[PDB]
Parts: sequence; structure tokens; C-alpha cells
Amino acid sequence: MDYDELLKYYELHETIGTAKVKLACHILTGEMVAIKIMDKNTLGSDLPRIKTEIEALKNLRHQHICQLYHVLETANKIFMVLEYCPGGELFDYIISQDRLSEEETRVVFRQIVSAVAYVHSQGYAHRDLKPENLLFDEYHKLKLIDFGSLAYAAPELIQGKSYLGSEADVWSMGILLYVLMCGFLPFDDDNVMALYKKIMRGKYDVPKWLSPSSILLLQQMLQVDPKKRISMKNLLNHPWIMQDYNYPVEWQSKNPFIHLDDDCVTELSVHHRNNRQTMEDLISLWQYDHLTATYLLLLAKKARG
Ligand SMILES: Fc1ccccc1-n1cc(-c2ccncc2OCC2CCNCC2)cn1
Repeated sequence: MDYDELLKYYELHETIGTAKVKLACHILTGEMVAIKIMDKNTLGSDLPRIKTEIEALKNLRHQHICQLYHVLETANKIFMVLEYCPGGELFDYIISQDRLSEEETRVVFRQIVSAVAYVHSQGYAHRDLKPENLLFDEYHKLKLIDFGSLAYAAPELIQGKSYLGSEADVWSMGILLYVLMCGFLPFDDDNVMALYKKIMRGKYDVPKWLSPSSILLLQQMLQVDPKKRISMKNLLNHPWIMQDYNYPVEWQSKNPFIHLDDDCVTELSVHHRNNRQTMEDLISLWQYDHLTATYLLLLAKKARG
């Protein structure tokens, strides 16, 4: 029952994560995708919250956000077809490299900043930023996933205090910045209570390989008082961020909802019995059905060249 409708559009390959994640092939275009499979019965009470997260993803379209292509709902399952990221997790990348240089950290950090600033510009907050939530695509560009961990959580978030998601994101970004340049967490312990004490105290070791500017940026992000944390606006053109670039982080989306690609509308129209204008009208509704999937995948096929 569960897989019948999905199997009309996708050829399923192997599981890569357990929500379960499967690699698949889009039949029409031949494009690889990742399929997030969610058991509705397993979620039960947390199900309406997963539905609000899907709706938020429908409103996020960005070069550094893993793209939603298709949402399929059955009696027992929710399927989310997503952008294929074969480079894997930034978590695995950090471990394989041990730690990144200041220069390579900047390449990756400016991409995280671009995604997160855009998420905030859309009225959302991520709240679970960590290197397991950042994937590399075939072009080695980062893609943010799993919208909506203890080692990355802001002191106020752990204490159960009221918080602004934007300030909790800036703290988690400070933790990511440290891990990128150090290869280990600033706050860590085998005991959960001792880790909780360490986060709230906000004291961490400053390794010898960190430059004075890196150290100052970490201080500006890793403030226990959320009001003392740097705002996203000042992070876009921060002196550490501008070093070797001399231009602020481009956070604005390059992936439109409005403008449609004429080649992709043309390619798409041959598979349907409608005229071009009807086709453009249908695509513009952005229903996250097979039509949305096909259009976005043709665009991804085109960008490859
Ligand atoms: F990760 C990959 C490796 C090789 C080929 C493709 C991928 N890929 C994963 C996704 C993906 C997209 C949206 N949400 C979750 C996703 O994966 C979660 C798993 C959890 C276990 N670790 C690996 C990533 C997209 N492409």
C-alpha cells in the first residue's frame, strides 16, 4: 500500500539513513534524489509539527538549502523527495580532514551564513544547526537540511527559557565555527549534567593554531547572554568573514519561485497534453506534486550542463 504511488515516479535504491532516508532515481528525468520516509503512526502526536516544518520548507528556496521537490502523503506515510547531496555530511568531512584551515573554514562558513541569514529573512529559525545537518552536493557546495544537538544548543534553550530562534542559531553557528577550525567541540563531556554546566559557564579552550581574528569572532558568537551575541546583519560583513573576499556574504536566494526557465517549461510540456501557458500556470501554483518535482529536476539537469 505505502509505496504504490511513489513507485509510479521513482525507482527506489538503497537506504542511507534511519524518518528513513532512501536514494532513488526520478523516472522521467533520470535524476538522483533522496527520499525522506515518515511513518505517520510512529509520529502520532508530533505529526502536526512535522506538517509545519514541511510547509516552512515549501517557503525556502535557496542555493544553500537542500531543495524540497515533492511531498506525497498516503494513509500511513509522508514522503519528502529532496535534492541529492552525494558529498555527504560536513560532520564526516571534518573527521576525515581532522580540522579545516582558517581559509577552508571561511569557504564553508560563508555558505552556512548565507543559508541561515536567508532562513531568518523568511521569518524562520533552524534551531538544530550542527554539521550532521549540512550536506555537500556534487559541486562541493553546502546544503542545509533537518529544519527544527545538546553540544550545539544555546544556554537559554537548554535552561527551558524563552528564546529568539535567531539568537539560538547564532550560538550554534559559533559552535560550528569552533568545530570547523578545531576538529573537536568547545563544550564536551561524557556526562549530560556536566556538559549542561560547561555550556552555561561558556568557558572553552582556545587552541594555539587559532588566529586573533578567529578568536574575536568566536567571542562575538559564543556569548552566554543572547543579547550580547552578534546579530546576523553584522555577521554578513564581519571583518573575519570579508578577509580574502572583500564583499559581504550573498544571502539572497538565486533560486526563484517567480521566474520560470523557458527550456525546462518546454521540456516539461512535451510530457503533458496541455498548451505552454496552461503548463506555466500549473508550475507556478507550486503544489509540490510530480509536476513541481519534474520542473525542479529538469532545472537541476540543466545546471549540470
Ligand atoms: F547523504 C547522502 C550520501 C550520498 C548520496 C546522497 C545523500 N543525501 C542525503 C540527503 C538528505 C536530504 C534531506 N534530508 C536528509 C538527507 O540525508 C540524511 C542522511 C542521514 C545519514 N547520513 C547521511 C545523510 C540528500 N542526499
